[PDB]
Amino acid sequence: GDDRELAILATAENLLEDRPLADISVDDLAKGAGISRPTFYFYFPSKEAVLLTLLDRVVNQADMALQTLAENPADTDRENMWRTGINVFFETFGSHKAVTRAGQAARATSVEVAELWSTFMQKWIAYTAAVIDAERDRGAAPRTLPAHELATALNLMNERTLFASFAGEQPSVPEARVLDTLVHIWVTSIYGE
Amino acid sequence: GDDRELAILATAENLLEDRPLADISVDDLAKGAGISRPTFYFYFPSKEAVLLTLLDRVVNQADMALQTLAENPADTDRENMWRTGINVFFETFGSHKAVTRAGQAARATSVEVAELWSTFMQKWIAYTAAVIDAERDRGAAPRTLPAHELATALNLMNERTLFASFAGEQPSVPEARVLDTLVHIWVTSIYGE
Ligand SMILES: CC1CCN(C(=O)NC2CCCCCC2)CC1
Ligand SMILES: CC1CCN(C(=O)NC2CCCCCC2)CC1
Repeated sequence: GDDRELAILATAENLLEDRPLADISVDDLAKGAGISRPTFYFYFPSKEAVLLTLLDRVVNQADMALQTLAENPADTDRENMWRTGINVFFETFGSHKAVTRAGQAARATSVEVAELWSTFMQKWIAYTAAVIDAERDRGAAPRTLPAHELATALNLMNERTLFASFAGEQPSVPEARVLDTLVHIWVTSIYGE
Repeated sequence: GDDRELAILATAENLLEDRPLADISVDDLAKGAGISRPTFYFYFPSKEAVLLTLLDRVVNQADMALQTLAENPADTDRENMWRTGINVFFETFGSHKAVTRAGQAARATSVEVAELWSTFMQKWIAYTAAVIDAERDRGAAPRTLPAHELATALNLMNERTLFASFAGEQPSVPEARVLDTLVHIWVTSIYGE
């Protein structure tokens, strides 16, 4: 049942490594999952809905990992604290590059994908701003920019920079340098005056 | 001649304030420019080519303004130097929000738009890295990250942050706060250790 569903999702993620969603058919997804086309339509209204589900899965996986970290602080300095946090997104999305790539593109096209992305970005920015505020309250960070505005720009930076790196865009930061690059900018901008 | 061309471009930019390129027809562009459909096809192969030209115009306008600034340094501190530079992009793209919005979306869709964007981003990143290197050479900035990598991430930040603000995305930095926010992050990340 949800085995067929998981087979459909696994096929879609596998096929998206080779080509865009536009060049993948329902017949392609049905074939890979070992089901018929009408049986596919039982589980999903469209190939677009398959992608929405795959992205939902990835975004929630990142979110849950961040929640785990938030409840279980590593015992480090401020630089390492932010690095471990950014690393949740680097590893999670980085482990699902085809879904990430297809899901970012689908924002143009799909109100549900746009809203999914928007919902979680708002949550991650709010969490970021809450940590910056805590750092200021404890006297570890100076009161410079509005924390929510700073958080917004830094999150958008990470979105654009991580995804360009993963896609091998020209220009992009090399994937093996993107974590150090982002951590530098986060730490200097959050702690600097 | 190039009056009809300019009328076509002016119509397209006007129409793009109201709706996406998908909901604009060649017949729409011909009508607004006071020409027939075949006369349109004389000047442009497609509505897509009209957008490519409008974006080319905007991107070159920004580039030329930056070149002017590069030849004519304002006499200020380092914060103001970067602010004036970022402001070229804020004002130029900000004066053409519909073209910016449509042109960013067309990257998914159009190899020529993707390459145009890529070419100029590479140029602006190289210029950014050259200024950071000059600042380090003069002893004004510390030798932290690889300057080209730092430049890349900061440029990508500006791309994503400016365009989210202009489009009124959720989330976004308010347009009236985006310049201060970006300048802060640029200055702290370039001069901070
Ligand atoms: C404590 C924070 C939470 C937010 N962080 C992020 O990297 N968020 C971004 C990840 C890139 C992909 C899009 C989402 C924004 C840093 C750690
Ligand atoms: C001396 C630098 C040159 C580059 N700068 C930029 O803002 N570039 C970005 C502008 C946003 C739109 C996309 C292009 C990247 C800062 C000033």
